[PDB]
Amino acid sequence: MASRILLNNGAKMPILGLGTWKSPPGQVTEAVKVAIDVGYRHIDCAHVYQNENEVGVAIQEKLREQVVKREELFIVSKLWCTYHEKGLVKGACQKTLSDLKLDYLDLYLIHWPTGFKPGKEFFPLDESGNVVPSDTNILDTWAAMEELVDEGLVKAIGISNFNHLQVEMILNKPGLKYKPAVNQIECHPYLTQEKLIQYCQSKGIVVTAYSPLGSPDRPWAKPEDPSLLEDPRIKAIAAKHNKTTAQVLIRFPMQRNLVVIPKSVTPERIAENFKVFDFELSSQDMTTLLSYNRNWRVCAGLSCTSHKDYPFHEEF
Ligand SMILES: NC(=O)c1ccc[n+]([C@@H]2O[C@H](COP(=O)([O-])OP(=O)(O)OC[C@H]3O[C@@H](n4cnc5c(N)ncnc54)[C@H](OP(=O)(O)O)[C@@H]3O)[C@@H](O)[C@H]2O)c1
Ligand SMILES: O=C(O)COc1cc(F)ccc1C(=O)NCc1cccc([N+](=O)[O-])c1
Repeated sequence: MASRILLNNGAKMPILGLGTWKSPPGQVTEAVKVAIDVGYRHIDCAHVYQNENEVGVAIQEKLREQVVKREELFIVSKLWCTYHEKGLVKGACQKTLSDLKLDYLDLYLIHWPTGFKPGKEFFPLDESGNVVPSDTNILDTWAAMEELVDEGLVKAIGISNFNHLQVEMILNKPGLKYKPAVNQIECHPYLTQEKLIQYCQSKGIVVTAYSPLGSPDRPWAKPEDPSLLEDPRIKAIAAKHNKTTAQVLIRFPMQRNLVVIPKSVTPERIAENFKVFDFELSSQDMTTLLSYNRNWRVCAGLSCTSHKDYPFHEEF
């Protein structure tokens, strides 16, 4: 298992990265420092996570310490929904760059296909509680992303939470200049994503799997929800391989040619989650894990289902 996957922009992306959604600002600097110290070279970020400044403190310290060189790091962020208009994209990217202490991103993603009204609120609401959409579509937002490549702000651009028809829309964009390098989507044994993964891979788009552990700290968790880390069937595969359940859950997408971005702020788990390059799941293990699909989403976006561009009506 090689550590990096070749993107369609010619750059290599580490297949294991550290997630940062929900990482508290007072803990994420140490989390990222530990991650870099134990071998991580890819950090997944976003402006909407409200902790990019603190992630950046860690990156800058490790660069200053010469633990790593900038060229060895692969830093990803995402354009939030209230910045889809063409005149806001550059400033949104530049705020992320400033916060992260960087002069370029390795990858910048459209975070969700849904554009929302610009303003201070990340979810602008009407008086009846619906999110207020923007009238800027995925194709004009894509053109604005392409400009960022041509200005040197980002090395690669991609998409996140795009369904296959939305991916196709960009691939079919009149005058398309750069194809999306990555589609970052939720993926784990309860949401196995066979259809969307094969489509993206067939087009040379690399898929990153988010919430690979089932996001046990998601703010809307309910006790009745299924739990990957506690599933006895997955625990049994882990025991057979003398690994933890989390390690199996991280290795699983790796063997599907996916990138995977488990989140932790716990030093011992950050280190544990990286020790996944020294064992192999069998084909039978892989097919068994795939069999657990139930189309269950951590990020279902139920408050966004009437948006012209809500992604999860379509089968995939
Ligand atoms: N593009 C998108 O729309 C989108 C959406 C969701 C997520 N993401 C990205 O994907 C990342 C990962 O997804 P996620 O944060 O939803 O959840 P996740 O990575 O599936 O799970 C994180 C949770 O698992 C715990 N954990 C981590 N390692 C563990 C281990 N070895 N044993 C037991 N528990 C462990 C963490 O606890 P501690 O931190 O307390 O250790 C935390 O509660 C995000 O942080 C974000 O970067 C992107
Ligand atoms: O979107 C993520 O990366 C994780 O989830 C969130 C993180 C945040 F910091 C804030 C909000 C979310 C969140 O609600 N994310 C879900 C979401 C957002 C936008 C649009 C949709 N949609 O289905 O169209 C869904």
